Amino acid sequence: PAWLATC
Amino acid sequence: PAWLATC
Amino acid sequence: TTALVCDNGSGLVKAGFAGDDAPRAVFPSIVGRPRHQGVMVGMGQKDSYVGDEAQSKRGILTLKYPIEHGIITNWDDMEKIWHHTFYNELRVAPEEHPTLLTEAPLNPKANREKMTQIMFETFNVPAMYVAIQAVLSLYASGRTTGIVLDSGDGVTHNVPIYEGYALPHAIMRLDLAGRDLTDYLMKILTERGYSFVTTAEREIVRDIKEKLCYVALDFENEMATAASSSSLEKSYELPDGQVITIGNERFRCPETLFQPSFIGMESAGIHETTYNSIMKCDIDIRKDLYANNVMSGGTTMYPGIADRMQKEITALAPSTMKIKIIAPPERKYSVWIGGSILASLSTFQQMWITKQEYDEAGPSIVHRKC
Amino acid sequence: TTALVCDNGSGLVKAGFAGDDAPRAVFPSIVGRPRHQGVMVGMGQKDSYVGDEAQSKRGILTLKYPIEHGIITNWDDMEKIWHHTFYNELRVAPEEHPTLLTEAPLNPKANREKMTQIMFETFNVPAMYVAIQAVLSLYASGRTTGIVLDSGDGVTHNVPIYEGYALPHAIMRLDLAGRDLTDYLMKILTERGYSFVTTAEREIVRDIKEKLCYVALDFENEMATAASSSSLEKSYELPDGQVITIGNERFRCPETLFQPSFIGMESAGIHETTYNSIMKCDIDIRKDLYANNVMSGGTTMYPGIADRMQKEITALAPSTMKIKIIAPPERKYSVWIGGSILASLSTFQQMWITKQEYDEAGPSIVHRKC
Amino acid sequence: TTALVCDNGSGLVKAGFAGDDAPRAVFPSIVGRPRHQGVMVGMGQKDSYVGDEAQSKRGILTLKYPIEHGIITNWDDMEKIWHHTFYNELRVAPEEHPTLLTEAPLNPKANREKMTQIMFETFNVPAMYVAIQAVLSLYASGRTTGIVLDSGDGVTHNVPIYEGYALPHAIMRLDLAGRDLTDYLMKILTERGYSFVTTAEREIVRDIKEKLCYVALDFENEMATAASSSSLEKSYELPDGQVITIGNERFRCPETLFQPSFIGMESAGIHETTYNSIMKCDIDIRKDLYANNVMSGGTTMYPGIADRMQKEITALAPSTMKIKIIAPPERKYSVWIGGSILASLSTFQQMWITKQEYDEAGPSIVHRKC
Amino acid sequence: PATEKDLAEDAPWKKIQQNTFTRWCNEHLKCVSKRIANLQTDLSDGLRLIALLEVLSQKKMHRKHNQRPTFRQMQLENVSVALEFLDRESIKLVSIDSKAIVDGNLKLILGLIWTLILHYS
Ligand SMILES: Nc1ncnc2c1ncn2[C@@H]1O[C@H](COP(=O)(O)OP(=O)(O)O)[C@@H](O)[C@H]1O
Ligand SMILES: Nc1ncnc2c1ncn2[C@@H]1O[C@H](COP(=O)(O)OP(=O)(O)O)[C@@H](O)[C@H]1O
Ligand SMILES: Nc1ncnc2c1ncn2[C@@H]1O[C@H](COP(=O)(O)OP(=O)(O)O)[C@@H](O)[C@H]1O
Ligand SMILES: [Mg+2]
Ligand SMILES: [Mg+2]
Ligand SMILES: [Mg+2]
Repeated sequence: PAWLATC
Repeated sequence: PAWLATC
Repeated sequence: TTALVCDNGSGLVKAGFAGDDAPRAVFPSIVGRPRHQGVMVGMGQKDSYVGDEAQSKRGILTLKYPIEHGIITNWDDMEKIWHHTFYNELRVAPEEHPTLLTEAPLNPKANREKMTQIMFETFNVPAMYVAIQAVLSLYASGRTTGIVLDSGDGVTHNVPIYEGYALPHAIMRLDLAGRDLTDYLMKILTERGYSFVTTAEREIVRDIKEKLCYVALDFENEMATAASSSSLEKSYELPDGQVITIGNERFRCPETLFQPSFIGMESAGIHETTYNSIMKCDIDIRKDLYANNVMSGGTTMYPGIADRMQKEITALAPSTMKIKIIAPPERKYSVWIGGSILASLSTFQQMWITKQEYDEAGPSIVHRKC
Repeated sequence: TTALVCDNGSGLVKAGFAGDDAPRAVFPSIVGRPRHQGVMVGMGQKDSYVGDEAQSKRGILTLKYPIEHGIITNWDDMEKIWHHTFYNELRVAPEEHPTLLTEAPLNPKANREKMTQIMFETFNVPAMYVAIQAVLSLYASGRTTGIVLDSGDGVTHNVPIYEGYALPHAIMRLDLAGRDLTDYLMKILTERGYSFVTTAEREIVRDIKEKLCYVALDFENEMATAASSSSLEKSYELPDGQVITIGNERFRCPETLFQPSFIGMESAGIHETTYNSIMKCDIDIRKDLYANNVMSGGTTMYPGIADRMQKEITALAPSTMKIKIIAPPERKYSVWIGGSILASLSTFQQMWITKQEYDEAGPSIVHRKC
Repeated sequence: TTALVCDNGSGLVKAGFAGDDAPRAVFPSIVGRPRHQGVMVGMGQKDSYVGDEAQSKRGILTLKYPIEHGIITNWDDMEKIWHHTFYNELRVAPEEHPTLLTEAPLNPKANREKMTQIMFETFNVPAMYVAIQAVLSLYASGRTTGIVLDSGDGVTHNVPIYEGYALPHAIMRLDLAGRDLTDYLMKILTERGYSFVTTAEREIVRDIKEKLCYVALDFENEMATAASSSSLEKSYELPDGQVITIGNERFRCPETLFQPSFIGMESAGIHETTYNSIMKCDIDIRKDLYANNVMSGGTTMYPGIADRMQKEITALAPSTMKIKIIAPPERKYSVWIGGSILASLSTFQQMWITKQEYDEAGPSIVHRKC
Repeated sequence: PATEKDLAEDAPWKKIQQNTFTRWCNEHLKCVSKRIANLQTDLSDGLRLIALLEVLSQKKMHRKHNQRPTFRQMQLENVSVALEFLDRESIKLVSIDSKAIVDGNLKLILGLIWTLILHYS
């Protein structure tokens, strides 16, 4: 989370 | 790394 | 002529003028909004609150961090942090003199570019420059060679440097950080019967983490000691009275660094990433990095962390290698003092990103110069 | 040889022998005491009443729940529930064969240990075992992979499982539950002019909540429909005559799940916690959890809740991911059928906590084995 | 009578019976173990998983490669790969007929000897034989003269041969391989905002590398083309939805071969090592090696790699020398087809290492015969 | 492609071997009057696996098994008790779990029987 995809 | 010493 | 600095930390904003030993203003990186209706008339009660003002009214505010893992999620919110940083906290105009910024390595290019797109258009600084948060620590320590460990509230990197030469092949990034310690600390307290399940309640758990937790040089020995002896148990006075007492939870969460198996991250650990990053380097470089292991940034204030890290790397590292971990008292700001130093260099005056060059090349000018 | 089961729900007690499809006895988790003096002579009228007997005499009894948010407040009271559960409801001795218990995740360690301290000393079962209320639901559904939603009267958890591997990093807990729906339902009825302001009056409002409320697939559309059309208005015959009629209150309270802004809890919501918990897991695991979203326990009987939850997660979740929410008719007991199954395993015979091991290790034996 | 073959690749296991055009079974060279506790009862969930079964459950498994850079780190783990290779994948006994193995040149003697120590004691084959992974490629191509480029997931060698005479003075070894491409591909995607930081997440990045990356005949021209034109941008559907889109990263990592300055290895490059190895040979030999430049093994499937390598060596090589690079479609297995051919020779029956000779001479018999 | 006809699925040797495993195990089960039409799905209940071990090993199980499983978990209990028995039999098994045997991952069930052929001969 807070990434454009994974996380 | 994966060698008995350097790497 | 003097250029200001803004750390833009993942959990704390730290800004001040260059050539200054201590920063002018520091405030948490939070923006809050009311979650209740406004009954009063002529009360003000506007939408947004940031900084320590938000902690004052946190009871009726839901706090959302605009910066997360060194990555910006809410851009309109982060714009408010900078407006509060310059006008409200420092009371200084940005248009008069340029600004120095920091950001963690391996961030996405959009964060690295969009960060620049906001300054020149919104605030219109005369120039700007971005720098990796790690490199600044050397300037503070005053040594060309070493391996740096930022440990900020968002991310930790473990980058090595050899006579000022950064190696991108050896650099590392691990998202484990203080918010994971707080979120994990909020979890294990459920065991003791204390429940903190809101944004406002998170800040007290963060406050508990700062002044009361330690690294537990020997984890397995100390856990057995905690059950047998109640000496480690201490209390903290959260607001609303309700005194509390934490025992083995006092040092359970900082162990998440050395082994993240508790939180579940498939990572080697903080001790082994520094061991991995150094082994990625050439053989001749390893000697100096062991001798110069800089410890900086937040999350490194747990007492004895230098002892745990020295004890731990020594087991993995071979004999005859002297390990000296540099954990100065002035850390939690060493990234900033590097900014005051880095801006003070006369050579550094060429490396700014001026307004005139932005319009010519656009926001892609950052990558080639920075 | 057969071991009995006791759910020990936060709002309802459900106990029966293992290997049985339906439970033997079910009664509310309430203990009442008179709030009036006893004028009659030779009347009995002792201090404590529990179960459906309390609902019979609730007019002159003040009801206090011993179990609250999955946490036990009155221990001497909860001891009476178990004595009534075995001797009065089931008419079975606990000393002959062991018992299976359930409890919600992230409860305090005292509840998890003290629960064990009472059984072996008071009732003296030959052995015992505790299990997280979520895991049992898989046994009932007969699938190794899935994400479970208990929604009991005390708490909801939203824990994911992948081939039987529980992930403590992804587990969640939210105190919003049926008592908050009842307490909120007691509040909004004040709007219609109906007042329920006592423990006995609470039970009628709970009874109204069961058979008459629905989830309102489209909240904003249905609210405008409620004011325009009176078709949704229905009546309920509370005792003392006094028929009543609820309109938009019929579906206002169950919406507190998807948005707790009404009751004021700083929570994301039931739909987003399942979205948050799944995102905490690895990327490969997310596909199966969307396909297997188990719905269990009480509070999930609102008609169309599977449609609202499927419609809602689909908006947040990305395309190409098939979302199938499993809401079997046999829920409100699926935690129990898992207990009948879990006790039936021959492998499970090793996992009991016997009397002889308790005296050796004490009440701290629960954490390592359970 | 037929002897089976086992490639024992540094990133992929490929085994089948001799005299067969296609291999019987192929599976990745991975062993995984759970990083989460087992909540279910009677679930199985044993410690070790290998092959495609590990990719099925990779979400809750941490993957460690037993073979690394053509060197075995975990011997107990590699023993499990062979047990799975014969009993589970092929369903064939090793004691009935001998086995053919492969290994990269210049490996340590312990790997070359210990490889033999395991077979006769654990599996007890009637005989065995090891062969350099390069030589087998000629058998597949059916030509006596040429220079081979394995490019396996662990290592690349660039060995020349002249009428079947191997020259140890001209042989070369470079550890750059697919795992470095994957590890580098995991790095540059951080630029686009995609983060893959786990063993399970590594496999998706490897899957992205296979079907989507190309060699970029003209690097400097294509980079300027990527920024100007978005035609090269394509998307890949990783699990968990979350579609992604890579642009210049699509062809940034395979360029690490021709210039390893990106990853930081002090190496000349793949194009120049073949140029160096050929120049180490006699003058008369250079003509045939340029005419016969065999391309084999994994990592050579990037479209146009024969064009890039032909264009590149042509610049370094002198005029009048015809350069023809043989990149057959059947590569990624050519080392195996050489094993099926090499075992099929009647002359080859003398060169086996039988059980009776092992006990007489010990595990040092490999070096003199092989 | 022609380079890997076998690796995709349904090769001749995969089917010929599967037919061989089916005939062998059934002959031992003639005493108990049990037949295995499809090795993939017939071992889901796991009872046939228990009966096969009873004939070959001529021993009794260390844990009692369910007579008939209706739910999924009781099926895995029967198969898990089976694999744990082979550990007591001093047989080495790698990467064959109860979940795969019930789900019928045909590549793995054939490996389980092949270990029994070489051990029992
Ligand atoms: N005395 C302390 N002991 C332990 N942790 C601390 C202490 N002071 C601050 N921290 C932690 O450090 C974090 C702030 O890190 P910071 O230095 O701001 O990094 P950055 O500048 O990259 O944001 C906080 O989230 C807090 O939990
Ligand atoms: N038909 C129904 N419709 C709506 N809610 C219901 C219905 N039946 C029961 N409930 C709610 O479910 C709650 C009981 O939950 P329960 O299944 O006992 O969870 P637990 O077993 O964890 O206590 C009650 O408080 C009640 O409000
Ligand atoms: N179509 C493809 N395109 C690009 N790379 C590929 C492709 N197929 C396989 N690879 C790469 O080849 C590697 C496998 O090499 P392999 O042929 O197994 O060498 P070895 O047999 O020496 O292990 C993998 O790590 C993968 O990244
Ligand atoms: Mg910092
Ligand atoms: Mg329940
Ligand atoms: Mg190869």
